[PDB]
Formats: sequence, C-alpha cells, structure tokens
Amino acid sequence: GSLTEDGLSYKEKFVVRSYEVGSNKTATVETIANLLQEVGCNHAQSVGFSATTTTMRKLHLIWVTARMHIEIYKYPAWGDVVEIETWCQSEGRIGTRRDWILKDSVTGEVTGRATSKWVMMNQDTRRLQKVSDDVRDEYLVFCPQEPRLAFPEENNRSLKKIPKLEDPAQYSMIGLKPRRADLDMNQHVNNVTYIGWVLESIPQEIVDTHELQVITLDYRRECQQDDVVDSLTTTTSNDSQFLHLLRLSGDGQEINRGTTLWRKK
Amino acid sequence: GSLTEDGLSYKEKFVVRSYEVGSNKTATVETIANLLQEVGCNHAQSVGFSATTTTMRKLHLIWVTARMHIEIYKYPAWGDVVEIETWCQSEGRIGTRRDWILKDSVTGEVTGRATSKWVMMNQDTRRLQKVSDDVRDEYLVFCPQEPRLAFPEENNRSLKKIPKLEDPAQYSMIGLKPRRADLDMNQHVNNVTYIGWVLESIPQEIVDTHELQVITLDYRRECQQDDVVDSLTTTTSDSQFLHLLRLSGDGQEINRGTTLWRKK
Ligand SMILES: Cn1cc(N)c(C(=O)NC2CCC2)n1
Ligand SMILES: Cn1cc(N)c(C(=O)NC2CCC2)n1
Repeated sequence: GSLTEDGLSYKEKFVVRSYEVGSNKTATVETIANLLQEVGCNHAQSVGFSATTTTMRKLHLIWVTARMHIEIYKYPAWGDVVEIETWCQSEGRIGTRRDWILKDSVTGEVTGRATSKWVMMNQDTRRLQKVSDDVRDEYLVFCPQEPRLAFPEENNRSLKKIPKLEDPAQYSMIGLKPRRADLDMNQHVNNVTYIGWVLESIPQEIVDTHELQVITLDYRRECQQDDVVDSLTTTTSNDSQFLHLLRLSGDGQEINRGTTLWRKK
Repeated sequence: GSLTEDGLSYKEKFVVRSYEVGSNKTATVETIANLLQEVGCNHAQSVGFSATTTTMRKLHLIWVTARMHIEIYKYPAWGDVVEIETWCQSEGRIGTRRDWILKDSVTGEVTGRATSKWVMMNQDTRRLQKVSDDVRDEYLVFCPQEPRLAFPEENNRSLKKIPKLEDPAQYSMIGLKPRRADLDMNQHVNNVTYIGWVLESIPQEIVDTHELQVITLDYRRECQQDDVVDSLTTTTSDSQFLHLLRLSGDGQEINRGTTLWRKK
C-alpha cells in the first residue's frame, strides 16, 4: 500500500484468501472489517504514528471506536483483488471520523464503503473527553480540509439513532466468549469480534438465502477477556431488517447495539 | 505466489497483518497455520484442482487432516514478509503428506517448518479408505519422486505416538463453540480452530513468559457447528504439555496433542 499523491489518504490492494470466504465463496463481512482495520493501521504508520499523537501519549489518551457503519454492494470472491482507500477527518471537538471506499481492482467500481466515529478516551480511567486544541492541530495536517465523506447523502443510514432491543428477543445466541485469537496486540477484544458476535443471533436460514447489505454498530462498552456475551436479535421489517443487542451474560450490561439490512439473493 | 522452476513445489510471500499478531507484536501460531493452509490452496489451484483428483470427485472422496506438526524458531513480526514453500508427497496407500518451510524474506533463513498427514475419506459416510492406484497416479505427477522431507531426522518429534490425557486435567477451558468465522466455505469447522481451542487451556502465565516452539495435533473427529468442546491440559515436563479436546456432552474425543514452550 501507499499514500495518494496529495498525502491526504492511503490505498491498499488485498487478494482475498481461501479461509477468508463463506459458503458463497465470497469474503465475509468480518474479512472486510479486518481489511478496513488493516488499511487504517498502515495509513497511520505511513504518516508517522503508533494512532496516538505526541500529546496523546503524554496524557495517556487513546482513540476508541464509538460507531461503525458498513455498506457492501458486492462481496469480493476468493482470488479477487480488492482496493481500499481510507482517510481521516476532524469532527470538531467530538472526535475523528474515518472513511473507506472498497473497489474491484479489475473494473475499478465501488463495491462497498464504510464510515467510523472515533472518540477520545483516557487509557487508564476510561473517561471520554473532547478533542483539545493542541491535539486537534497535530492530526489536522494528515486530513483533507474540505469535507470528504464516503456517505454524503442528506439522510444516509450511517447517522440514524439506534433503539434498544426489548425483551424478549426473537432470536438469541447465548454464552459467547472471546479466545486468544479474538484479542489484539494490547490484549483487548478486537472490534471485529463484536460484528461476528452480533451476527451469531441471525438465523442460519437468513444467512443462506440473503446477502448482508448494511450493518451499523454502536460500541458502548468493551468486553473483557474473561467476560461472557449474549447476542439478541429481532426482525423489524425483498429486504429484511434486524435490531441487535450484545450484553454481558451476568448483569445484562449493554456492550453493543445495532441494525442490519439483508437482501434476497 | 508461484510454482518453482520444476513445478514440484509452490512458494508465496505474506506481509504479516496488524490483527494477525499477539502481545509480543509477532504472528500467532494460528496466523502461521492460516498461512500454511492458504499456500496449500494456492499450490492446489496452480496445478489444476478444485485437492480432489478426477477419480476422487466421481467417488465422492476427500482429503482430511489426520495429523499436523509445526515447529517455529522465530515468529515473523507485524510488517515483516514471510516466504513459505510447500510441496506434497505420497506415502503409499496410507495417504498423503504435505510439508512447509517458513523463511524470513530479508535474511532467507528458515524461521519455521511444518508437516501434515492427510488420509482419504468418503465425504458422505465419513469412512476412511486406503489410497488405491489410478488416483495414486493422477496426483503423483505433481510430487517429487525422491523423498523431500521438511523433518528428515531419524526419530523426530512429528512421528511420536501421543498418549490420551487422564482425568483430572491440570488446566481446562470449558464451553468452547465455533462461530461462523470459524467455519470454512463448506460450513465445516476450520482445522486451525482446533489449534486455537487446544491452546485455550494453557494458562495465560505460560503464554506471557514462554514462546510456543512445537505443536503436534492429532485430528480424531470433526466438531459440528452446533457442538460444544472442552479443552484439557496437563504439564508433563522448557515446558511440555499433553492436550485433549472432547465434546462437552458424551466426552467423545475429537483431538489430542502436545506442545513445547521455551522461556523468553
Ligand atoms: C484499532 N483499530 C484500528 C483500526 N483501523 C480499526 C478499525 O477500523 N476497526 C473497525 C471495526 C470494524 C473495523 N480499529
Ligand atoms: C483445507 N486445507 C487446505 C490446506 N492446505 C489445509 C491445511 O494445510 N491445514 C492445516 C491445519 C492448519 C494447517 N487445509
């Protein structure tokens, strides 16, 4: 991969691997989620990062995902090359936004797009805070000045308020635990695991006859290595829509909430 | 990736990804296991396959892993390029063997090696079958004639008989279930999940102070999508462990193995 000519975005090509595909022989949404994560890491490394700035490590501050939104028009097949372009943008003192565009390397058409909202948090106390002026200027040089939105639309699906699932849920997957493969280099559960865990409550019949089009996920609390999750789902709707909820098995503390949209094959 | 000049092996370079590494910022043994699996698929595709031969698809026959053995000297770091060379060989009518050599793309040194024993099963009845001729000949053109062994040594770790763990186990991880990410394109639990599941019973204190050097795993039975596994471990000794994966209910054995760890 490499930065574009202006140095205000990064591109990377990935060949889809055999273990990265599902039953339809196309990449899973978790493979896509992993690829977006990977290109974001390479973008951060290519501009002198490790993505904590000078003032962030001084104050023990980290970026945390608050929301992920992914829309896929076509899933790349096993053996195909997918090109992903990623960039970041300041959202004032609220946090940062990271966008992605997925393309077929052969045709050059947009086969998917994603958007994420990141908030600043103290690594130790876990307390959210607004972006300071000294920190905002440190990352502003790596961002476009004019708005560059992967989801421009005057009423897009990425900004909708997600309601909380009411008990009883229509479908559920109980007793979900993360293994060492689910943890990142800092021993925290990878953000992509929550996506997989959310989808565990969707019935296998829907997965066999439908393709996942859109997924919106709100990250409320992190699941520890020794925590147990419960995935809950209810159909709300040629298109099926679901409301989702991930919570701790014990106290029932909410850790994630979201919605998915599926279309008939 | 591509086949070598003689067409009797395949090579491929992989850049280690950020989500593929552990706390030491080096690739996990499951990332390595995934890479070996991937290079084996590309090798099979590059020589005209869909590794099912002509006779095999007519008879509803598949290759299944009976044994996996991996030895790592150095784990590639996040950002490093690892080159893997893989090849197949016949072992008479008992089955097939697949070997791998892992190398650092910069220095060219051997940083790891693996060997696997594959047996021929009937997809539907799940019944083991010996490798008859005709199907033996159909694939012997893609294999070296003289023995090419990643583990040559007479009396090496890859050929040792693994005993069955006795109850009670010293360490255990219970209630393990596969998710959709753990399944392959045919909806079967990926062989690499069993490796991860085996390692779930190793205490986090050993993982934090030791590096995994060798792992030998015997595949006895497949775990279904709706099955629940129990991972059991006992220290037998460098630290050495005896492992056992079994179904939560009936306690049916699905996998057994051993791991060797060195102090950091
Ligand atoms: C720690 N980190 C770096 C990233 N680039 C991501 C990231 O984009 N995560 C989302 C969740 C679906 C992919 N997370
Ligand atoms: C379906 N398939 C093709 C392969 N080449 C492998 C394979 O080598 N798997 C082993 C166990 C983890 C490494 N499995």
